Amino acid sequence: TKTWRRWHRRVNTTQKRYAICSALAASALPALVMSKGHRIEEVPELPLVVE
Amino acid sequence: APSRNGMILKPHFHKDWQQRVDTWFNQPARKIRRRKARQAKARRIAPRPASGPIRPIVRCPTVRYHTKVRAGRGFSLEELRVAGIHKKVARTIGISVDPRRR
Amino acid sequence: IKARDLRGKKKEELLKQLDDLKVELSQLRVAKVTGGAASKLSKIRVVRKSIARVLTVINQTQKENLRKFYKGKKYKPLDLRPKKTRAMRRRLTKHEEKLKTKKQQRKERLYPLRKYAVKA
Amino acid sequence: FIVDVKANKHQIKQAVKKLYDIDVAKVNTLIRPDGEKKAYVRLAPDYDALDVANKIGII
Amino acid sequence: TKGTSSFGKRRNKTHTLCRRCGSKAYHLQKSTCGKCGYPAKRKRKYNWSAKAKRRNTTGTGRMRHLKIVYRRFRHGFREGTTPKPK
Amino acid sequence: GRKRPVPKGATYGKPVHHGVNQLKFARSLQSVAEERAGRHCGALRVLNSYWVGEDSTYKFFEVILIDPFHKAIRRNPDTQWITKPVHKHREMRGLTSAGRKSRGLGKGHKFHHTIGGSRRAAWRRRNTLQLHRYR
Amino acid sequence: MKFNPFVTSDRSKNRKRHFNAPSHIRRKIMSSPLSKELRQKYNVRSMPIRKDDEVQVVRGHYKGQQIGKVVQVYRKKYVIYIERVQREKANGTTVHVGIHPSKVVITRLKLDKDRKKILERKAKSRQVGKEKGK
Amino acid sequence: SSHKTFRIKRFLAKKQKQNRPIPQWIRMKTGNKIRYNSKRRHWRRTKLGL
RNA sequence: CGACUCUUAGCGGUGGAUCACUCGGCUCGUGCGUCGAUGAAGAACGCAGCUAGCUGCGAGAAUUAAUGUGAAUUGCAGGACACAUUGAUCAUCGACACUUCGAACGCACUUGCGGCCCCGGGUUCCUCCCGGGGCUACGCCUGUCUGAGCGUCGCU
RNA sequence: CGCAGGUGCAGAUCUUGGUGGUAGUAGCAAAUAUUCAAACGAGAACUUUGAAGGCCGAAGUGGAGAAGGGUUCCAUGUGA
RNA sequence: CCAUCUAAGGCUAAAUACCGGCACGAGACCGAUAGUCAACAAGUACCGUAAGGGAAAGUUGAAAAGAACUUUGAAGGGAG
RNA sequence: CGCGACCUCAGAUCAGACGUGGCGACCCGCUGAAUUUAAGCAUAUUAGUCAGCGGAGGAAAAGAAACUAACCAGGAUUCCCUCAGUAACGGCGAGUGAACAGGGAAGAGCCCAGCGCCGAAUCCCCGCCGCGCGUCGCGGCGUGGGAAAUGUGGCGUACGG
Ligand SMILES: [Zn+2]
Repeated sequence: TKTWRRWHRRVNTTQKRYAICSALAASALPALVMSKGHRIEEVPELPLVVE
Repeated sequence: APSRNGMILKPHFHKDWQQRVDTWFNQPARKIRRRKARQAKARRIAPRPASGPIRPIVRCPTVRYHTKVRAGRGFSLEELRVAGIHKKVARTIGISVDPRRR
Repeated sequence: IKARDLRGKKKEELLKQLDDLKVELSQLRVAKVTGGAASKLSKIRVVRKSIARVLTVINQTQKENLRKFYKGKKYKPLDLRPKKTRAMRRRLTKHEEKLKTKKQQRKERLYPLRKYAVKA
Repeated sequence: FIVDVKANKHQIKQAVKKLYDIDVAKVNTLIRPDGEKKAYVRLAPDYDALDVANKIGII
Repeated sequence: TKGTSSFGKRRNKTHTLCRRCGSKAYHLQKSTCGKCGYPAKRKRKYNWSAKAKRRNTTGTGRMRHLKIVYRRFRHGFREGTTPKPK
Repeated sequence: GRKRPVPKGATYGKPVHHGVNQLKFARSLQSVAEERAGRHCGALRVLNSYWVGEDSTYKFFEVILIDPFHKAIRRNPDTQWITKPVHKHREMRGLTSAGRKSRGLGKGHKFHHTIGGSRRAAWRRRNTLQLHRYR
Repeated sequence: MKFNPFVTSDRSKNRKRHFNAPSHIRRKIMSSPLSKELRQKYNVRSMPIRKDDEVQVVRGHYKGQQIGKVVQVYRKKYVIYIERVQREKANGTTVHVGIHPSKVVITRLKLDKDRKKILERKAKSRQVGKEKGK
Repeated sequence: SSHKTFRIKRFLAKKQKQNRPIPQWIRMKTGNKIRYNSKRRHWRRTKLGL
């Protein structure tokens, strides 16, 4: 094994921004959040906003 | 060796290159060290601009680049004289000087 | 015996104490080869460390006196002049390191570095 | 006696005389396979080896 | 004849202990060491033997002076002063 | 010139390396004069040298040496540089004027083999494969 | 969570330091809790165990309310010996059972000038911390 | 041979003194791993570097 | 009937796989970046109450002093430390000490042979014998002393 | 659910370790030779003492050295 | 004809390098036939005249509480 | 043919200093192959690479144009990206192969010799005194030695002085 193996990957900035938008949109759907096992019950609103 | 269509490639791997391989795993480390050097220098010269002396306007010397203007090494002795700044006091004021520019 | 109690003493009584410790240590080594008691064998370590303690005081006092005698002298023994590193002893002294030519001094006086700022 | 390896018969004779107050006729020297030096110190006819040995404590 | 019979004649010694490196590589007739080159002022060392250097490099012995120098460096090689008395 | 020190003139190998007789030393005869003065006078510092004479078999040079521990030298700021440890045996590292001439350094298009400080420095830089983290 | 870049969280490094610590570091490693009454008297939670300290065992086979005296602090073995914590060999003689000081409670500490000094240091430091929090 | 130098004799003296068995109390030391002297040398079996 | 042979299972053994563990490595990164004639690196020989090796140390030898710490070390024994008329242990380490080789340095590498100047003991200025101490290597720089030359000259 | 490999052995006269059958087999056959009794001892063809019969036969199977070995020398004890 | 510089003397920090050294931190790495040859009295044992070559070898148990005592045997070794 | 001076040399256990050896991953100066590829092989390649030698430092080397360019011009060195697998080299085969411009990291400039002016203004050593004094600098004095006119110091170095 050699140290000059490719360890690092570069992703396009537009694709990285795309992934964040998709992650944010999914975080507002309670079905997807419960499918992560996040125990969102008794939570008043899934897009929880506090002062 | 050749198999159907392709490119005639000439890789330069005939010279024991594995002994001289430059890995860049220290690249993030040298960014922090360069950054901390800038911040320490800025504090040490605190009131001074911390970006070096003022450089003159310079025209790039080729047809490809003579429509652009960049920063030069220093103000020439002719423009310093017209402005009325002594060439031995410009460096103390914060004026870069290039005695070899025409 | 304690080193601090040995410092307020003269060289002759320090030599007398050293002699009695060597005589005692010679006696204990005799007991070691003739099947002596375990209490006598354990005293060999004690007497040996007292001889070291006394010889330390004599040598330290002698070296301190030599350092006082050679203080201010232009030439000192190599044992007394400081031992840092061969390379550091080759390097220039602090005075010669800050020596400046008259040309350099004029430059510093006539065109000193200035404290300045540029407004936005 | 067992003596220091860096000790000749003159030093051995003077030392035995100094710390035991006895007169030495002759000294013979040997280096053992252990590595230590052994000295055979014959005393003067006036002195008795058994009496000296009693005072030293070896018997 | 070569073989067991000839080994019976081996009763001399081409090499003796060396007074500089300590190995039994001091040639008696040539008066030189095949391990360190003793009478030569510089020690015998070669880059084709990396194992040989590792056997006899700095750090394989006591380092009587160098280990105190390492300790003394941590305090600026101070000298001539003592800690404050009680 | 430099005769190749091979027994009986036998350089074993390919014909291109068979030369024994018209080979030349890379350094000048003046450089080897400075080197021989420095090696004998280890406690001194070679400063420079110049030509004095010439024969059919010998060349004569005169070398200037500085005792770096004389007080007249290390109390004068204009000559305290020679006392610094980085200036030991300049003649053996090609740092004197005669030594530098053989290194082939300069400015411009005639001197690109040493565009990084030395021939070895330039060779290493253009013979090292740069493998970045993001390739 | 640890933030100091000079403190190691490595398993091997922490275990190595523990297992060949010098004797004076093994002293503070072999600390035991003070009793509730002693923690009330001196504002100190724990002290390094010391010979002639009265302790009781709170874990293991010899747990109980009995108070015993520390007779040996075997710092090399990382154990202490108490008066009554013992068993019988095959021969019939009695040997002490080593107890780790983290499993005992000090009910009375031997008092001397050095012990009073470090009791006061630990109380002063804690009182400063409580005042800072307030 | 009988004819030997001082340097050789001192070398043979040291090898003689270090050819002893391990003491019995070493086995009782806390954290002991030595069971026997693995550097024992017999004159007939193994010869000296000299 | 056995014996013998084959197969399978149980149990027992020549054996040390697998699994679990790891005060070890390997790799990357950071800060420093310091040897030596004031004798280095490396060798040799020694040093513990009982201790061969590893380790530590150098004739004061598994350590002295000093500072910090504050009651142990420990395999057995012995005796400290009364645990302030100030201190076990450990750490740190700026004081002291540091055998023989080794660039290795009086000559020589055999515990060989000197020389000069001093000190002590036998005899008394034989320095004759013994013991101890300081010097006694090469190259080279500035200065110093003593010199050489049918070298260039001056006064004679 | 994804990510990444030093990811699957019957072979390579493969590497390291372990083990069989052979096999209680080959063998313990160069230089003439041993026997009787006693002692110690748990135990004796082999140790020791005594008595017989033999050998080396002074260019020795004798008495001493040089190289080389390095404690193998000597006494006491053990019989792993 | 034009452009450009001023050789054969000298000093100079920073940005750059770092498989040796002194201290540190970490890891999608190996887990005792692996990982450094070396997790252990490892450049050790041992081999070669020498230059040099160069291993194997980790794990009782929480705690030695490491089997007192009886008995057979000369003991190793067994039975309790 | 005595006594001096200078010059060129010599000896000294003369008074003070300095070099040697080690480590060597990184750095500087030399020297320097063949295995290999070319499906053979000699030029070429491997490669100015391995081995050999010398010399250092915490960095080294380089470095303030006898430069680039041909533009509406840039402006010491060093390093990174790109230029560029390009211009070019090569039994023009196998193969090898930079630089300038441009963007960045850092950024810093200076000194003699020479020509001159100034009564050698200069430097080393040794003493004494006032000092100061972490292991050594200052001022004076010296009816104290030496170096230096076969040239020390101050001004001044191409940007002119
Ligand atoms: Zn040698």
